[PDB]
Amino acid sequence: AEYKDNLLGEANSFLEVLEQVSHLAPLDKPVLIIGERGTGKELIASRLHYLSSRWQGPFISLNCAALNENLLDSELFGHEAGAFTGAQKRHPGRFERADGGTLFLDELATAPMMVQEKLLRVIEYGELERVGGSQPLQVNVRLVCATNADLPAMVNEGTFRADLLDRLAFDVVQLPPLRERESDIMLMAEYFAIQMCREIKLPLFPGFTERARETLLNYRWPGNIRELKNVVERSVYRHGTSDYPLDDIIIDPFKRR
Amino acid sequence: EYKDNLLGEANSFLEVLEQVSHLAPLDKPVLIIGERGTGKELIASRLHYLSSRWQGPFISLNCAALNENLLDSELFGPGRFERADGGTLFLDELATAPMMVQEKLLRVIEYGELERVNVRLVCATNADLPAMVNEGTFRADLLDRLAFDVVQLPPLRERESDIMLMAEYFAIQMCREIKLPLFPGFTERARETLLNYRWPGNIRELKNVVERSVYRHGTSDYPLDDIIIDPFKRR
Amino acid sequence: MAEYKDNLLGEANSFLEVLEQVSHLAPLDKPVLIIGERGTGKELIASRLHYLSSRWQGPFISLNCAALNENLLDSELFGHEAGAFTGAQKRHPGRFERADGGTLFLDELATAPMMVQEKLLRVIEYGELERVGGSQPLQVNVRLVCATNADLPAMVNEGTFRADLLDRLAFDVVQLPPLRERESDIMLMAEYFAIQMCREIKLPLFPGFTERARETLLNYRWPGNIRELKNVVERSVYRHGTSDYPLDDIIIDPFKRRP
Amino acid sequence: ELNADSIPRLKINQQYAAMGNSARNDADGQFIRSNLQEARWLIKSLESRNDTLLRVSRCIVEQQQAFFEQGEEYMKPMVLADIAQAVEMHESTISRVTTQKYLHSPRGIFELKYFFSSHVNTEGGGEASSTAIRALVKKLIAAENPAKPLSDSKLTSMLSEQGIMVARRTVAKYRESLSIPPSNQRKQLV
Amino acid sequence: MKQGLQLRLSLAMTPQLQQAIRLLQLSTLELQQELQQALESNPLLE
DNA sequence: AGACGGCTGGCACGACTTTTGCAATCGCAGCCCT
DNA sequence: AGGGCTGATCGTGCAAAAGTCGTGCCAGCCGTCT
Ligand SMILES: Nc1ncnc2c1ncn2[C@@H]1O[C@H](COP(=O)(O)OP(=O)(O)O)[C@@H](O)[C@H]1O
Ligand SMILES: Nc1ncnc2c1ncn2[C@@H]1O[C@H](COP(=O)(O)OP(=O)(O)O)[C@@H](O)[C@H]1O
Ligand SMILES: [Mg+2]
Ligand SMILES: [Mg+2]
Repeated sequence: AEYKDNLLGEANSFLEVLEQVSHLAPLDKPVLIIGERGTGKELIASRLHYLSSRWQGPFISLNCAALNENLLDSELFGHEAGAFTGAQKRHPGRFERADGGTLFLDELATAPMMVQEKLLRVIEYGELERVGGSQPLQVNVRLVCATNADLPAMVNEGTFRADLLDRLAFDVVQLPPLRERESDIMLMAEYFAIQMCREIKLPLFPGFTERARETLLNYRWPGNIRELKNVVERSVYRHGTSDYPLDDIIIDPFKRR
Repeated sequence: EYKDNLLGEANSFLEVLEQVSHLAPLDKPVLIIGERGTGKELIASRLHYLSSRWQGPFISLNCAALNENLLDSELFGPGRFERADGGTLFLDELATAPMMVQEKLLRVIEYGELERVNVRLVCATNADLPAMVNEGTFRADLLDRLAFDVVQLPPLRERESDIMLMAEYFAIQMCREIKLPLFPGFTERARETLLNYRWPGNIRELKNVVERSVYRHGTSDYPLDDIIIDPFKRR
Repeated sequence: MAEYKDNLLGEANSFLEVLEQVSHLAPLDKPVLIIGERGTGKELIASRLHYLSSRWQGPFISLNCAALNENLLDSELFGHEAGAFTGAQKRHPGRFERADGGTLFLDELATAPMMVQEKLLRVIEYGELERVGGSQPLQVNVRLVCATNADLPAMVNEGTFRADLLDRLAFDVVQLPPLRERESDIMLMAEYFAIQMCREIKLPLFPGFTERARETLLNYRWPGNIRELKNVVERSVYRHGTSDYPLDDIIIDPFKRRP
Repeated sequence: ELNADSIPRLKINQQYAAMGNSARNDADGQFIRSNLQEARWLIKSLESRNDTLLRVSRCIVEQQQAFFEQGEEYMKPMVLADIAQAVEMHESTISRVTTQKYLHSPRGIFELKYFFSSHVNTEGGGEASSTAIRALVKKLIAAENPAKPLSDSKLTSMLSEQGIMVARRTVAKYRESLSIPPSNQRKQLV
Repeated sequence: MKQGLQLRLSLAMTPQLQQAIRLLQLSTLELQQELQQALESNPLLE
C-alpha cells in the first residue's frame, strides 16, 4: 500500500527517519524502534508496514506487556491444539496474522525469558510457536520491535539472550524525543488543532493563543501524540466557542478545582 | 425530583451536579472521578432519575463475581449492555475488571469485531486510572474512550460548611426512621467530635455513625452530646 | 545418502577436522553431545548432524530445553495417556513419543528445573517411557543430539548441572572453534554472506570490501561465530551501495552508535 | 431469507395425539407415543436443518458480498474452512449444507458450492479466486485484436501485469474450461 | 494452564434418527419425496 | 528444409474437500435356573 | 431360597481415508523462417 504520514514531523530528523524507513521498506528483516512514552513509535511502524512493499496482508501490533500473563502471550504466538480447555479468543489467529505479514510488538522488555527464548527459536526457523502435536508451520513473516528500554541495558540485565538480542536487532529506529522536537511539535499541534476543529464540528476554529502555545511548548509532553491528543481533548472539553484562547488543560483527572 | 438526595449546598457540589445534568442530556459515555463512600450511590440514583429518556431503562451495571462462563453469559455469546436501554449504567470497580473483560466492555462501546448498543455509559473508579495505565493494569484505549468527560466528586473532607447541614439532615432522617419526636439538638462537644473525625468514609460512614449514635442515645429529649467509633468506650 | 551440505560455512580453520570427526561419528546412533560456540553456530552444527544422519532415518525432532514449571513440557516428555494431561483425553503422544527412531536435538538451555533433567534421565535410560496416566510403559527408540555453551565440569562441581545428567549423556564431546579462534574463513564466509545479501537485495554487482574493513574484522572480537558476522555483513550491506562510492561505508550493527 | 414456498413443513396430527393420549388400549397408546416421539424428532431435525442452512447462507453472503455486488471478477478466494470458521458448525456441516443448494439473487441463480474457489498467489500479497481469474482471462481474451490472437504466454504476462503469479498452465486449464481456441485457431482473416 | 481436575461444571453419538437427519439436507425436491415416504409410515404427522 | 515457439496435453505432487461409518453409559425387578 | 440377568432410553459430528484439484512442468509437433 502507501505509507500514511498525516501530521508528519516537520523536523528534518523525522524526514531522515522516514527516508530510512522507505529504504528499508523493500527489505524484509526485523526492525527495532527506540521510542518513548507516547512518542508515536507504533504508528510509525504501521506506516512502514503500509510502505513495506505490498500491504503485507494482516498487520497486528499486539503487545506482550499489555497481557494478563506471559502464557497468554505465548498462546498468542502459538496455541497447542487441545492444550488445557477453553480460551478468551482464538489464540492461533495471532500467529496466522503474521503469516503473510509482519510481527509488531510494544514494550518487549516485559516479555518473559522463556517466552523470549521461544520467540528466538521460532524466528530463526520461522515455524509455528506451538507444535500442538504436529510439525510447526514455517509462515513467511517479517518482524518489528518497539521498546523504550535500551537493548544494551537488557543485555547487561541478561534477560534477553545474546543471540536473541543480535538476531532480533536488524534495524534501529530512534524516535526523537517529544520535548526535544519543537518545529515538528508545533506543526503537529497545528495539524491536530485543525483535525479537532473539523471532527468536533465546531462552527469556528478557536485557533491558539501565543501564550497558550508557549505554555504548551514549555510542557515536557513526553507523549508526542498520546499526551498531545490528551491535551487537545482537555482544551476541547473547555470549549471556548472560538472566543476563549485560555486552553485549560484538564487532562489530569486528579487535578481539580 | 428524586427527592434531591445528597443536596450539596457547596458551590463545587452544585457545579458537579450541573455537569452531571449536562452529561445526562447526552447519551454518550462520561467518567466519574470518585471513590466508594465519596461516590455516594444516592448521586448515581439521582442521575438515573435524571435520565433524558424517562422510558429508557437503566441497569446500573457494577463489578460482580462472575466466572469465565458467567462472563461469557453476561456477553451476547445475552449481552450485559442489553439489560439497559438508553441509560448510562454507572459501572463500579472498573479497575477490578479483568483486562480481557475490560477489552470486551470497550469493544461493546462504539466498536465491533475487536477480535479477528442502544444505551449510554457511565463509570467510576476510586483508583488512579492514568497510573494503572502507566502501570499497564488497564486498557489505554478503554481508559481514553471512557474518559470522554471526567466528573470529579467531593470527598467527606471536601464538604466542610455543608457538613453541618448534612449532619442535620441525617439527624432528621434518623429521627423520622427511629420514631424520635424530633432532633433533640447538638452540643459543642458533639460538633467538635464530628469535626475532628477525619471521616475516612463519606456517605455510608456518616449514616452508620449516625445510626450508632442514635442507638446509643435513643431519645429526643436530651440533645446530642458526643459520639465515637472506637471498638469500645467507657466512663 | 545425500550431501545436503547447505550453508556449511567457515571450515577453513580446524572446523574441517571437526566436521571430519562428526562424519566419523555419524554412523553411530549412541548419545551425541556437542559444545557450540556461544551466540552462534549451534544451529549450523545441528543441521550438519542432521545431514550426517540419513534422510530416511527419521524425523529430526528438536526441542528447546525448558523448565518443568510448564506441565505441557512434562506431558511432551513423558507422555499424556489419561485425561487433562495434553491434547484430548486419549493417549496424546508426547514430544519424546512424537520422535520414534528420529534425532532428539536437545538444547543446553541450562533450565532452572533440575527435576526436568532428572525426568529426562529416565527418558534415555534403556529406551523406554511411560505417558501421564499410562497403564503400560512403552519402550521407544530414537537418536539423541545435544550441544553445550558453557563449561559442563564447572557446573558439575558447582552443582548447577546434575552429575548423573552429565554422566548418562555425553558419549563424546564435540567442540566448536571459537570465532576469536577460528579466524580462518573470515574472508570466505564474509564473501559468501555478502554475495547472498547482494542477491537478496538484487544488487547489480559485488561492491567489494576495503582492506581497512578486513583489518577491522580481524580486530573485531566477533562474539557470534557465524551469525554475528553475517548480521554485521547484512548491516554493512544495508548502509552501503553496490558498485558505488557508498560501498566503503560499512555499518557493524545498528546497535552501535550512528556515525 | 429462505424461500417460504420451497421450505417443507410438518404438523403433528392433533386428532391422533388426542386419540393416543386417551387410548383405552395400553399397547395402542404406547405405539402412539412412540410414533409421536419419532415425529417430534423428525420435525425438530427438519427445522434445525432449515435454520442451519439459513445461517450458513447468511455467513457465506457476509463474505461473498463483493462477488454479489461487483460481479464475478470481485470474487474473494474462499474455502470451506473459511466459511466453517465464521460459524460454530464443522466443515462437514458446511459440506452437507453446500450440497445441491441453489440461491437466487439480483445477480442470478447460483449454486452454493459455486461460491468456493481456489486461492491464487498474486502480486501485492493478496490471493485471488480462480473463478475470478478465469473470468478476467476470458474478458481479456474476448477483447483482443482478431488478426493477432493473444498467446497463452502473452495472456500470462498480461495477467502478471495485474499480478497473476501463474505459469500459464493453470491459464491453459482455465482456457480449456472456457473452451478458448488456440492462438493459431483464434486468428482469422480481417 | 495450571494443572488440576474438574472443580466447577460445564457432546453426543448421533443415532440412526439424527444420523439420517444429517443425511438429510442433501437436496430439497428429493427431500420432499423422502418426507412424503416418512409421512406415509408415520400416522401422527400431517 | 531443419530449427524456433507456442500450444497442448500428459504427469506429478502436496493442500483443500468430503463422506461414511460408527452407533456409550446408564437403574429399574421379576423371572428363570440352580 | 438365592443368584443372573434380562431389556426398557439415550443421542447436529467428525475424521480418516480417500479423493481430488492448482499449479507447475516436460515432451512433442506442426506453422514457419530461415
Ligand atoms: N506522522 C504522523 N501523522 C499523523 N498521526 C500520527 C503520526 N505519528 C503518530 N501519529 C498518531 O499518534 C497516535 C499514537 O501512535 P503510537 O504512539 O505509535 O501508538 P502506540 O500508543 O501503540 O505506541 C496514532 O493514533 C497516530 O494517529
Ligand atoms: N557455515 C554456516 N552455515 C550456516 N549458518 C551459519 C554458518 N556459520 C554460522 N552460521 C550461523 O550461526 C548461527 C549459530 O546460531 P546458534 O548456534 O543457534 O546460536 P546459540 O549458540 O546462541 O544457540 C546460526 O544461526 C547460523 O545461521
Ligand atoms: Mg502503544
Ligand atoms: Mg540458541
